[PDB]
Amino acid sequence: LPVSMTKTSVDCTMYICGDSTECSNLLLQYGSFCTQLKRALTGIAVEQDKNTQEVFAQVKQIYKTPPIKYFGGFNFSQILPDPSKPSKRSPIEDLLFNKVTLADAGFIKQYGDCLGDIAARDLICAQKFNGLTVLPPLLTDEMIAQYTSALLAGTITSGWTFGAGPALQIPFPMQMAYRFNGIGVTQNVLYENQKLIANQFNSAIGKIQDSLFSTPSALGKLQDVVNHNAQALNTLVKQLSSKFGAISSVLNDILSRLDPPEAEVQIDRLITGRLQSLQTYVTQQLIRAAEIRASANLAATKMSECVLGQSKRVDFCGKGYHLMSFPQSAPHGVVFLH
Amino acid sequence: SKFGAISSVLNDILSRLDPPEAEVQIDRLITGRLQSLQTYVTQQLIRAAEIRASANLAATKMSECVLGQSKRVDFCGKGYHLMSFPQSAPHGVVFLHVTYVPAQEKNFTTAPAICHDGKAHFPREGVFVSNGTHWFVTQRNFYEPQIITTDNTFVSGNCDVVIGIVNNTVYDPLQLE
Amino acid sequence: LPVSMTKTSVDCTMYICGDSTECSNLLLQYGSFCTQLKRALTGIAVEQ
Amino acid sequence: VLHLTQDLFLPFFSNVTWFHAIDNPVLPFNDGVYFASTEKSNIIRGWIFGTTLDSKTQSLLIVNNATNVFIKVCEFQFCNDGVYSSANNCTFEYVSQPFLMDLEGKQGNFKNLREFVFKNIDGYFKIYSKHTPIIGRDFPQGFSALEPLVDLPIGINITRFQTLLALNRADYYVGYLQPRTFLLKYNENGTITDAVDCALDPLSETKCTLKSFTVEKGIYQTSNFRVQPTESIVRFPNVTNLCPFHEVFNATRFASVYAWNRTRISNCVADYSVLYNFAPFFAFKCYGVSPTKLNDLCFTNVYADSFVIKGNEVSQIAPGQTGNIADYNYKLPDDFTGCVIAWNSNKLDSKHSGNYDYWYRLFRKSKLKPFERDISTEIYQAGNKPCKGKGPNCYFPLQSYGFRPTYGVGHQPYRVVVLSFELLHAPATVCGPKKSTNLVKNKCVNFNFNGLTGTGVLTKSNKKFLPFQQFGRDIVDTTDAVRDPQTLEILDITPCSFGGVSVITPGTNTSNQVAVLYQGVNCTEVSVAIHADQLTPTWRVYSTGSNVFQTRAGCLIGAEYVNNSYECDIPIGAGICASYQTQSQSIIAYTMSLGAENSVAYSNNSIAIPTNFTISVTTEI
Amino acid sequence: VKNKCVNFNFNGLTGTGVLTKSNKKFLPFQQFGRDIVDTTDAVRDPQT
Ligand SMILES: *[C@@H]1O[C@H](CO)[C@@H](O[C@@H]2O[C@H](CO)[C@@H](O)[C@H](O)[C@@H]2O)[C@H](O)[C@H]1NC(C)=O
Ligand SMILES: *[C@@H]1O[C@H](CO)[C@@H](O[C@@H]2O[C@H](CO)[C@@H](O)[C@H](O)[C@@H]2O)[C@H](O)[C@H]1NC(C)=O
Ligand SMILES: *[C@@H]1O[C@H](CO)[C@@H](O[C@@H]2O[C@H](CO)[C@@H](O)[C@H](O)[C@@H]2O)[C@H](O)[C@H]1NC(C)=O
Ligand SMILES: *[C@@H]1O[C@H](CO)[C@@H](O[C@@H]2O[C@H](CO)[C@@H](O)[C@H](O)[C@@H]2O)[C@H](O)[C@H]1NC(C)=O
Ligand SMILES: *[C@@H]1O[C@H](CO)[C@@H](O[C@@H]2O[C@H](CO)[C@@H](O)[C@H](O)[C@@H]2O)[C@H](O)[C@H]1NC(C)=O
Ligand SMILES: *[C@@H]1O[C@H](CO)[C@@H](O[C@@H]2O[C@H](CO)[C@@H](O)[C@H](O)[C@@H]2O)[C@H](O)[C@H]1NC(C)=O
Ligand SMILES: *[C@@H]1O[C@H](CO)[C@@H](O)[C@H](O)[C@H]1NC(C)=O
Ligand SMILES: *[C@@H]1O[C@H](CO)[C@@H](O)[C@H](O)[C@H]1NC(C)=O
Ligand SMILES: *[C@@H]1O[C@H](CO)[C@@H](O)[C@H](O)[C@H]1NC(C)=O
Ligand SMILES: *[C@@H]1O[C@H](CO)[C@@H](O)[C@H](O)[C@H]1NC(C)=O
Ligand SMILES: *[C@@H]1O[C@H](CO)[C@@H](O)[C@H](O)[C@H]1NC(C)=O
Ligand SMILES: *[C@@H]1O[C@H](CO)[C@@H](O)[C@H](O)[C@H]1NC(C)=O
Ligand SMILES: *[C@@H]1O[C@H](CO)[C@@H](O)[C@H](O)[C@H]1NC(C)=O
Ligand SMILES: *[C@@H]1O[C@H](CO)[C@@H](O)[C@H](O)[C@H]1NC(C)=O
Ligand SMILES: *[C@@H]1O[C@H](CO)[C@@H](O)[C@H](O)[C@H]1NC(C)=O
Ligand SMILES: *[C@@H]1O[C@H](CO)[C@@H](O)[C@H](O)[C@H]1NC(C)=O
Ligand SMILES: *[C@@H]1O[C@H](CO)[C@@H](O)[C@H](O)[C@H]1NC(C)=O
Repeated sequence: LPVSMTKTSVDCTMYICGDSTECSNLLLQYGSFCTQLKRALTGIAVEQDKNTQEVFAQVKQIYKTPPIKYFGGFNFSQILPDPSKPSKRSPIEDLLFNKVTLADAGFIKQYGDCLGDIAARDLICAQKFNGLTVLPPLLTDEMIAQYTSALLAGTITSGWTFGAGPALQIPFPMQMAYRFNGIGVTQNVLYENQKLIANQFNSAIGKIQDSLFSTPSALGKLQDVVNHNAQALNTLVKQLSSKFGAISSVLNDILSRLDPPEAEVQIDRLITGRLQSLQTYVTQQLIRAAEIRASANLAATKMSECVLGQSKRVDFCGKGYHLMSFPQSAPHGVVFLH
Repeated sequence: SKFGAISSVLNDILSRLDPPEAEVQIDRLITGRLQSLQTYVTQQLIRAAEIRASANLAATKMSECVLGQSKRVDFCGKGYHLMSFPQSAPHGVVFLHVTYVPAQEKNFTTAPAICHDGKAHFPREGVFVSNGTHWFVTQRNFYEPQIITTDNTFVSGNCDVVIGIVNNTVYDPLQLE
Repeated sequence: LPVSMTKTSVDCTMYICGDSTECSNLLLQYGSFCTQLKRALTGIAVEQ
Repeated sequence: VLHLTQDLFLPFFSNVTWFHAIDNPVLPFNDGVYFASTEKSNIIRGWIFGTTLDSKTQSLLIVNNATNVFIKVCEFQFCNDGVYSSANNCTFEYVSQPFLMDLEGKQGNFKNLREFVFKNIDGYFKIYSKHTPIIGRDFPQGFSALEPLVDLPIGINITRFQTLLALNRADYYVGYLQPRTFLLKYNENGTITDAVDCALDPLSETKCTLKSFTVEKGIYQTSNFRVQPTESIVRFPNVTNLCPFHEVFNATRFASVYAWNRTRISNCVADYSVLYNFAPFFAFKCYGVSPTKLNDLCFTNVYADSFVIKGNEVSQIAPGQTGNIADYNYKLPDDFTGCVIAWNSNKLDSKHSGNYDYWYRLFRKSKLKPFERDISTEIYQAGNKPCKGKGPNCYFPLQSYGFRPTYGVGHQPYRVVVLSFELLHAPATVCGPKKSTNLVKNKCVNFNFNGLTGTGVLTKSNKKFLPFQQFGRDIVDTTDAVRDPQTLEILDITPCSFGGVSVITPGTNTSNQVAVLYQGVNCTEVSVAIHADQLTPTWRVYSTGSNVFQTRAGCLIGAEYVNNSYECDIPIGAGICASYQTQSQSIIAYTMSLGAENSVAYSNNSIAIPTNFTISVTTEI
Repeated sequence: VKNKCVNFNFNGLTGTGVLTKSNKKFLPFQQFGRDIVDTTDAVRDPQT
């Protein structure tokens, strides 16, 4: 489930009129058309941060797994954080990060190597040339992993009690017995085939890692979100090389190639093109942000129900009689293991 | 806003320019105000969709939290939901979720089952818990120890497959009478 | 409960410039304004 | 109301020069002057304006006296002490009520402070004033508005400024205005209670984007920061051969319009000052370019079409026109980018007994396509006769432009020469006389590489330009690399520094301190730009060494990094939050604590069961 | 005429609406009126 999108903070002044005073004066004649755009994108960014907060920040106390790890037979090393890794992330959580490629990290401070780009500069340098920047998320993808680790260590050491109040420790065999009792099967079944069910759980966990290793793309939803964002940004940059029926598409060209009395006609055309192009980007970003907010509210509800307890609604927390759920952090989203 | 016109007042550019030429400026004002009223309408549509999502959420929250008890965790407030009371607020609704939250707990002990005579005994509804020397059955969300009887537990097993099974004596109200 | 809407694939080229070469030439000066529209409508159809 | 204005205002906490008296320096005047004085009764009468203050340019004079004012515009000669000795060509006399008001409460301690503001926008001399009975002793800061007195259109040139004195048997407060954006707080009764600048302090720039005099706790995005370039490099090609415009303006037989001679001007330096000396022009109508802005452009090729035509036909030649010449003789294309030149020559296309050397075409089978010659002598058909001869219904196509020294101007030989440019993306073979300055790399500079104007940073590259390659670009078609015309080397181009400034402030009712966040830019770059004073931000927030913090979201100036962990208060970005905390108070940035560090006591057989309960009532809106 | 919908041409300021007495505190140099969204509000009577 996608949880957030790329946070953009476009500037009308530089995007429409790159370092130009005459064009800025002409744009001032359109009223507060671009204060609206800046406000809308600021609201979108704040809403994405709130979406991440809703989805992951569900536990106040950050829990930790016990120093030893023997949960009655259930093998959780595949989703618990790995101390050896510097990033402290799960093995299944690394594949999601290695299978999604972000065009712009945002937290790069890339300025200083557009000169050092040597070859033809890329999308990011090209966007920076026309005032088109991307903000970084408030929550790093290193403490989102900490939120996920706390959530997963609270559901395997305390059951669902940590989702209501104080985290009450409960052995994992008895937690499984309770989850079984919650779907209409008596507890004795689990205690009579605990070894078999532990083997089944371990096999199921083991065969979900290869299913993401070898598949072309199962994260195609998150990659679709990222591609839509980068492609909207690209189709918004590419509108700055369009004449819009003007003499030339370069402000620094038509400014030095015409006197101010006549250059106003062409600058007006370029402004009325770039404003209508930046109002398409803002509108599609608002619509996509509403869609992403719906998906993130769905993800937050799914976390609060599937993860912090047992859900009696059929086909909500996976197919079958739901028992438990594990969250995993993915680029701009979350992954549930039902 | 002039929108690149002579003046931003229609009653001014109409009384200052003849109809053949004032059309050029009035067209500019129209194409500015129409694009300004199509931004307002579009953003109002988006905000109305968002408000509809929030209001559908509120209606579902009312129908579940208010008109019943919700087994969904963290939907009707934090904790085990008990009730919810609605209150009307300007352009919205306010919910007063009454929830049951546990309190002071103690380490006791637990076993998956109790093996009295070759047979594993499991709690009908609750946890096998131990003060430390005397095994007790109790609920899950509240401590209420009870003597382990054949009514509290149901029996099925052979006392060789349950891992963590403890040795204790269950009671029957039948042999005495 | 509504489940889907009508799937449309409106084409800018013929809608805006019916079988016209000069009009298409002028429309090419607006950049990728209509590739966006076709993509949005295709996304809507796939989403339905 | 919280109305926001952009006009000439005296900057807040600016420099005002305080004088004394006991000779009378002539202060410069520009963008207006703010004047203030604190006096007992009267020692300052008025002011003098104008340029060079002599009997060669006009000047102003605004001396007050006991009853009236004496405003005028004139060309006074001098006084060197009756304040003038000349009123020769002098009009615009004006008289009204006096500017000076003085009142005393039976005592001289009421030293009223008189404040004045003058400016000369589009003439229309504006004067503002306000007499505050203060306590002018120390020029207080208590806000004080200014009411206009008179607005009179002198419409002259003012650069210098002076003042007059009085007699007898600590004043002169002068400040200079600047174009600034102000946010003014209006009282209910219509006065102005408070005003805040919008280019002074980070808090001020925020208080004037939230158009409010109170900024609630949080982080607010105000503007962006750019590094204005230090130097301007213009790198034109390695050619010094002056163009043959001489030999296109020094010719003797500019051909007739039916055969428009077309020369080609390439591989040359085009200084159009030689175009401006061989011809006392009558029509320099340029269409694609401004004639003033012609020495700073580079053209791939230049065509000089030369032909002598009659007077009305000069007005004829233009993009999209009509007539016997514009249709059958010479048709300038509609999207023309160039200039037309027409000057009078009845000395070379004239003689006694007359001349008829020139020619033109009134008879063509169709219109002439743009830039097409049609030299041919075919008799125009009439009726249906294939006739080959002259006479009725049988007409020769081209008739004469017989030129003589005596007709009206509407019928005289103007030697029209039109210049056609190709101002597109291609190697430039013709450039203006602009000199080729040096090259500086690794520094924000405005570049004019072969007519490609822009801004950015340049450096060495390892690109593999093919020998024919000249420009560079990227996947979104933005110019990336330019081959140096005089070094044949490859230089990449960077944005200036473009980023975004966000101001992190607590509530204004708590503190006036702020933190500044420059988005996604290394803080060494913003530090060197600040020390070079080349940053667009004119609000310079302090940098004490403990207020710099390279965040993954940019760098933070004005907040110190604490190594503790607290709940997030103001979200900055990338796991860093800022808050107002005691030391005795300052703004600190920290890494957000996700919650209490808790460890569960999971075991094989240990269980925690609640022995009690609580009932909590939460709220949802 | 006050308290009646009338077309006014106050000193070249054309418009339509209803006029009446005020208790505004126009400074002597003040001539026009407006509000927070820049719409002409009160006009000082040129002959009263
Ligand atoms: C839990 O599951 C782990 C799977 O990651 C097991 O780790 C394995 O370790 C062996 C080497 O001993 C590797 O060859 C193998 O690829 C895997 O990494 C781990 O042993 C297992 N532990 C228990 C108690 O079941
Ligand atoms: C086990 O639970 C018992 C509750 O029945 C506690 O035993 C009590 O002991 C007193 C005497 O000390 C008896 O009089 C009483 O009837 C009861 O049996 C006992 O405290 C508890 N064990 C621990 C370790 O808490
Ligand atoms: C619970 O009680 C059983 C009998 O009441 C025990 O079974 C015994 O097991 C021992 C070996 O451990 C045998 O030697 C003996 O004959 C009898 O079968 C059982 O072990 C005991 N379990 C625990 C955990 O105490
Ligand atoms: C706006 O102007 C009003 C008219 O003068 C002021 O009301 C007056 O207030 C004084 C006291 O200051 C009274 O004595 C007088 O009768 C009248 O009510 C009003 O205060 C003023 N508002 C301001 C200055 O904010
Ligand atoms: C247009 O007229 C120009 C000036 O007479 C010609 O330029 C010169 O022509 C002479 C020959 O008359 C050359 O010797 C000299 O090098 C220079 O080119 C130009 O040729 C002429 N063009 C046409 C198309 O007639
Ligand atoms: C469960 O928790 C209750 C409050 O959360 C306890 O009630 C308290 O009782 C004391 C008096 O003993 C009051 O002073 C206090 O205000 C509160 O009402 C209750 O005793 C407690 N029960 C157990 C068994 O711990
Ligand atoms: C149970 O005992 C462990 C061991 O010290 C302790 O850490 C934990 O807090 C205890 N839990 C209780 C008393 O609820
Ligand atoms: C005003 O001038 C003084 C004297 O040079 C200087 O110290 C002060 O910094 C100036 N004011 C400002 C705001 O720079
Ligand atoms: C002051 O100036 C006015 C200007 O007309 C003049 O009439 C008057 O005589 C002067 N002197 C005094 C004392 O008013
Ligand atoms: C006024 O200006 C004219 C301009 O030609 C000049 O001839 C004349 O001498 C001037 N009058 C003076 C200086 O009194
Ligand atoms: C005004 O005077 C200044 C200073 O001599 C000069 O540079 C400027 O060109 C003048 N402008 C006009 C319009 O006279
Ligand atoms: C033509 O050339 C001669 C060369 O001596 C020069 O004197 C004359 O001024 C030139 N005239 C024009 C119109 O270029
Ligand atoms: C530029 O011209 C100078 C002078 O002839 C020459 O020394 C230099 O090599 C030239 N450089 C290039 C790149 O043409
Ligand atoms: C940005 O970070 C630091 C601080 O300036 C320095 O290493 C260099 O300027 C940049 N480094 C990289 C890897 O971009
Ligand atoms: C305290 O902060 C400094 C930097 O300000 C950091 O190097 C150090 O590791 C911190 N100490 C602790 C215990 O966090
Ligand atoms: C739980 O049991 C396993 C296997 O019997 C053992 O390795 C582990 O140490 C035990 N842990 C506790 C807390 O009793
Ligand atoms: C308007 O003019 C008349 C005629 O002089 C006069 O009686 C009246 O007082 C004037 N009113 C104003 C407001 O000037």
